[PDB]
Amino acid sequence: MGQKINPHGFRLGITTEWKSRWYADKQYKDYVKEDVAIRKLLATGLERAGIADVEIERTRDRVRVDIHTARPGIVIGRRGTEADRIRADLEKLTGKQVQLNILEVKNPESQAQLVAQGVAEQLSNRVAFRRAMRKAIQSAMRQPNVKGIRVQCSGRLGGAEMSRSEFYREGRVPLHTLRADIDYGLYEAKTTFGRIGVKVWIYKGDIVGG
Amino acid sequence: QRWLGGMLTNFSTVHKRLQRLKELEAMEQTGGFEGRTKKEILMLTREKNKLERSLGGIRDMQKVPSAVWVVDTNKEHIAVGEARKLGIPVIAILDTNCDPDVVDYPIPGNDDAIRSAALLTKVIASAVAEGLQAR
Amino acid sequence: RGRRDDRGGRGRDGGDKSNYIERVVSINRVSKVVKGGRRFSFTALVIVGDGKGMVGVGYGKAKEVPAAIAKGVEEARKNFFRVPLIGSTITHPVQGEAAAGVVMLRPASPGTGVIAGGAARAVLECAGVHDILAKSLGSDNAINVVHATVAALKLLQRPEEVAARRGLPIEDVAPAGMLKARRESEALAAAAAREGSA
RNA sequence: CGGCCAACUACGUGCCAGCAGCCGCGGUAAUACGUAGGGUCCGAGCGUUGUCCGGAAUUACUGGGCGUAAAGAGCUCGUAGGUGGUUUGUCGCGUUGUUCGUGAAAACUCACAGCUUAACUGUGGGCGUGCGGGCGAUACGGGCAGACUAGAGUACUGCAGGGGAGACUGGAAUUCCUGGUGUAGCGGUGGAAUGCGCAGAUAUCAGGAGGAACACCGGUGGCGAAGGCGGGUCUCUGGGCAGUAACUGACGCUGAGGAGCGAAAGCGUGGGGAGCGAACAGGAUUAGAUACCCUGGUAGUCCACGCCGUAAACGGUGGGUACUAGGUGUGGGUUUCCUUGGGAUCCGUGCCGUAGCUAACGCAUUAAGUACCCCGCCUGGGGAGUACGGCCGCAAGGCUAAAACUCAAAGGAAUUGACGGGGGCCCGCACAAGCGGCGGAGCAUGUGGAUUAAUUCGAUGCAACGCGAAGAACCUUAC
RNA sequence: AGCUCGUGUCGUGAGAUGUUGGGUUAAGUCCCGCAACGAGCGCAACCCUUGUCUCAUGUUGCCAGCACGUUAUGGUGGGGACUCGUGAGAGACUGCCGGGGUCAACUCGGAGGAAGGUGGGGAUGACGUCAAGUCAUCAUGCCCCUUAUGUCCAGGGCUUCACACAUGCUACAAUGGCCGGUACAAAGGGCUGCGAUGCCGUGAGGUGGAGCGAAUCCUUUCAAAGCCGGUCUCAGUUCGGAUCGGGGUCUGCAACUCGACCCCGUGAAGUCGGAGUCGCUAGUAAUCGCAGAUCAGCAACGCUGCGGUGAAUACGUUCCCG
Repeated sequence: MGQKINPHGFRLGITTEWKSRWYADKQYKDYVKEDVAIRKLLATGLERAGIADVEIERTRDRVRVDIHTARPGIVIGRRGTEADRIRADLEKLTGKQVQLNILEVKNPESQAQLVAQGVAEQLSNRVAFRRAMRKAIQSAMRQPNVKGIRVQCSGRLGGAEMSRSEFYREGRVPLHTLRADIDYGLYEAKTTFGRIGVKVWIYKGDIVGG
Repeated sequence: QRWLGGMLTNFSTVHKRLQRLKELEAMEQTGGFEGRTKKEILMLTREKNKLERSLGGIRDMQKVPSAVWVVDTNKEHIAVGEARKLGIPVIAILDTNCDPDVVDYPIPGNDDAIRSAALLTKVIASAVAEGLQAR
Repeated sequence: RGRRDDRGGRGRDGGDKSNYIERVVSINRVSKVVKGGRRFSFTALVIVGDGKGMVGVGYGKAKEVPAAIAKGVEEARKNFFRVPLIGSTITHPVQGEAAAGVVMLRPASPGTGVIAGGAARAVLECAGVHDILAKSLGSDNAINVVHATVAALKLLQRPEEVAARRGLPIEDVAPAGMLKARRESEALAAAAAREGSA
């Protein structure tokens, strides 16, 4: 319908960096398999925690798993108790040893993935969806410094039978411009009536910064 | 040059064009011309060209005025209806084909002659300067 | 208009002066056919006013319901309208017409209550009246009966204004019962006002 | 315990069983069906059905309407009726003031008393909106008796006009006829064919007959009450307008029923019959034309004498009257000024435009504006301007005019779209200009269908069918 | 090439206006007007590749000027000159001149230049449509199975066939077939992989392992159509290869149902294809090979790419289609 390519996959050569970074000849399928099982292992407890980014640098078979989140304090509970448990399970599930770096984003309302987190987690919690969309926005535009704001919510909105898509915005979100620095995040709400897939586009600025 | 529809009743939008015109002239005293692409420089030459050639008085206004002086109530009908709508009194020149009920404090006369019209402009401009002297 | 009860840890709800009385009369989704389907928008007929007897009439167009209500609030805010009274009644029987809206607004003795249909009941409950007797003849609508009621309140005038138009010393303009009601209403204005000063 | 309309959740059946006052709820996640919890509203009751008033300004006296929504008789003349300019007098019938009589009791309303309270009952007022008698008033309506000239009508001087009827006559054109000249086609169409020709057509020239219609002037123009009216001339006759004010002195307006006029088609009797032409043939088109298009063609169209009475008889706007900014055309006529030009005026007919009005479009001194007088007419859509009955008619038919029943609408104006074998302007291998193919042959793949124990499952206009498969011997793999 | 919104105005209202008008554009591109003034998502631009040069640049790549090879060639000492490889940079902007333009946008010609006017091609799909597709990629609400609708294995099927459609490939021959000699690519692929010289076969291939995780080694120094030569003489043929028989090789536990390839024979339909219909406007069409992914093997004539040789025509919007 809207045949819109994932813009983090449309600027992954130009502005947005890769999330996983190594070099691999004849070891690549194994590094893919470990990358997948690591991201499944970091889905659940960190999606409780407020995860945004999961980068995996990979040096000579050590591993370096780095996570950008919005609360160091739920990811790091008691020191080593909440960190070294998921870290140690990453050390056992992989056949390797894990150096887990955990870091905070300076503004959670600035990331499109975390905006999709807070919106969809509100939308599972029986709030008004137009009220939710408005809440995430306006406040986000000011927060740090955003130029774009696109929030599309499809699915059983309000528990209705029809799957109505909604489309709210503010400012400038140019997708066809490649010097855009757009963050994109889709996260899917889980109501009892079903799943409300939320897409958030956030246009930070014109800046190439090449 | 041309009466833009909605200057008085809509001041909150046409004031933004003025601050953009200030940022344009303040980036003309800056001197950034060669560092940008010349299509954008000629485009800002069109923005300063049209926006300065068509907007000269509200550059000094800022302040949603208390009185409006109108030449030719017939042709500039938009200014007289907008000026009536806010409650601002209307001072005008009225030929034989102008409705005097829309103008509170008229000065009747021909507007087609530059001597007569321009002389009445001298009347009320000297009147405003006479207001400025004792203030 | 749902999910309004909320507590926010944000900057401000911006509650401030002019706590006026605001009534939303009707909302009908307004559709528009375009190429490939229908575009639903929303109209909210907003009545605002204070209990003195100043009335607004606003008409909100937006594709969200509280957005249309807020735009009707700002539009009636832009356009107020003074209604003359006697005590908390109306002066004299009028009929207003807004092109099909007929409304008869007749005064009554106090204590009777605002008897009117829901649009006229909205415009009169926001206003400074408590005891009048109206009826909405024709047009069976909300917009035309609100706008017809406001035209009916434009056909109102003071007893004093009438005396002034005719250059006659009051007494000589009213009859006497209505002058006595002026004495009663200004007397209770004096009692509640001087209880307001202390 | 959807919405109105105070009051919601689960289970059970999933276009069934049922619900419902209307809108409408039931197609395996119903707050609308059935049961449960729970809530709401009433309470010795609470729901249903029926009948009436209300809401219904929806028969509108108070208190509605008629350009297009239902609704202005086709148009006039006029009987009863309704309505009436200016002014003096008189009567006191309408109107009004006041007093008397009466409007039984009960009820109703106000106060009070009585029953433990209340309903209930009683006492005393008011109500009894009216009617009759006496006395008073005279502005307004009316009656009578008068007076007036602005409305109305008449006389006089002009003026414009397809107003009407009768009579006589004019030319161009079409058709036929006789006679020339003269040959093989003419006619007709989107393209053709029936058709007329080769026996002398069409073509052209001369003459003759006969009928009808009036080119140009001639149009947003004139006249008529409306239909309607244009070759000319003559005869008879109708209305209008202006000017003077000579006369009469309110004689005005409207008009239920009523009489008269009333396009076209049609009807009767008698004429006439060129062109056009229903019906009626043939031809063509087409699936099929009982149609459009073609060739022929009778009633009719024409005149005389009568019928009939209908129309989008339309300005979709009844008639009269007074008033309410203007601007510009054109038709008829009077006058002041420049000296034909403008001014002013009375009557007419158009275009634009304020105020005001209207649902909107629009109207807007030629009102759909502001008011008065009289008439017609409307009361949801169908059923139906139909039946029954009567009246008129030679007939066709017209006029007058229902009910059962049924529907939850049928309508008016404007808005956004889509659409058009509507208009304009544009583009694309869209056509044209080319080149190479597919459709026929053999095979390779995929699908339909039929098979099968199984032929796993999906994808069927463009946008499914060398597609999910970037690899079916076993594995894959679902059968 | 459009789709909207904010604020103002217009309207009782749905709504309008803006976004219509005059001109211009590949384009709501852009100017000039106009009760509108602005913004936003699109269009353009930013990015990749192709076209020219400059600077940097020397092995595994080039070889001019040098030296040495003799057999076989940059083969080897050597060299930055030419390529080429990949980094940075310049360069196309109606910038420069002539004419139309309302002295505005823009359009017709000229110069310079490798390139001229979005140079060529990509990547890039606005608001929405179609209850389009997919509960079999995955995730999933609800309903169903739980002694089977789970799961394990052998065998079979997904390949059946009187048919009908659809996309392709090989053809119907002389611009051709067959034999001999000979010249020129681009890109790619490679670990329990790619596998050379040599030897055994007619040939699939066998034996063997040089050498390479690869600008080096291997895919031969890479092609085929091309060119030179000979033969065939218009024919159901020296065209055409379907089919069928015999004989093999390789992969795999296993080629029966059901693999590909080679050898010998066999030698059918088919003589340019009715109604119709499809693709394509320049390195395009047409034709010629090459590589890749999937993969032990292959139904590959498929798909994705790479290069070779290379045309015709466009008068122009009447007609069909959007």
